[PDB]
Amino acid sequence: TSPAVKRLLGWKQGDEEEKWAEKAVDALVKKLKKKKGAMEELEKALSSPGQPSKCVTIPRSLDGRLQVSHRKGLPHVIYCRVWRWPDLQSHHELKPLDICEFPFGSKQKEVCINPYHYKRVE
Amino acid sequence: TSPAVKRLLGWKQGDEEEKWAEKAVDALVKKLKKKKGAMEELEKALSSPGQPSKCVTIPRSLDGRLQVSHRKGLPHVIYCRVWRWPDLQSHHELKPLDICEFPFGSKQKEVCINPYHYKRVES
DNA sequence: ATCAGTCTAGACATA
DNA sequence: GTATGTCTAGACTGA
Ligand SMILES: [Zn+2]
Ligand SMILES: [Zn+2]
Repeated sequence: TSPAVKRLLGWKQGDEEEKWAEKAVDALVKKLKKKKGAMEELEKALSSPGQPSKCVTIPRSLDGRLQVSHRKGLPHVIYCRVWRWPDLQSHHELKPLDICEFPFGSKQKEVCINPYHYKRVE
Repeated sequence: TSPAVKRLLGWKQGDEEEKWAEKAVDALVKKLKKKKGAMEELEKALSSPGQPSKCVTIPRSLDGRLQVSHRKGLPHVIYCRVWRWPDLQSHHELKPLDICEFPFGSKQKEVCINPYHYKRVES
């Protein structure tokens, strides 16, 4: 991405979904800042994709959903759309990697939203 | 006044407050249908100001506030703004009538929202 | 501090 | 039917 192009893109407006994504990430960071080293870890997974990373997790809701700026979704599905598959459609398209200790189906107190602890399939 | 004048007014758009009030009324009416005859009573009070009326009440929140369509206010003040003094500013301007058994300050289970169970005072 | 505002988990309701 | 949305009391975050 080009210097002149980058500048013009600075003024570009975002689709409602791009703006909603900003809130969803902004919400997640708020959660992670409280825990020690969660941010650095989440940053690790996204920056170095090949190298394995430990889970980054948020508390699970009773039905498992998360609400961000009036919209309800599943945590792994939401954050996987942001960083890996923008067209991801449902939790059925996702399955966990064995590395993950807190997958969505886990039904544990916590749910991992590390996008690289899940694998997209049909 | 003229019937045409009313019809032209029917097409009037309403400011955000006028629309918010409609939502606030819808919220209460949704609550009151659950209770027996409360609707019939609330109309009695609004229809006959002279004739005294029994309390009409809604559940009390912990901080006492009520939220409607993202806006928080006190229940007696909200509904008093709708039907008696639209310029009411805070609960300091309101005091309860002796008739009311569920006034705002009472810290009871239910809160009377009957506008004719309160009196306005300059403060 | 009372006061006011924002955010969302849970409850409820419709599709 | 479960999936998807609506609404707000409570939590929380600042004067
Ligand atoms: Zn994980
Ligand atoms: Zn009363």
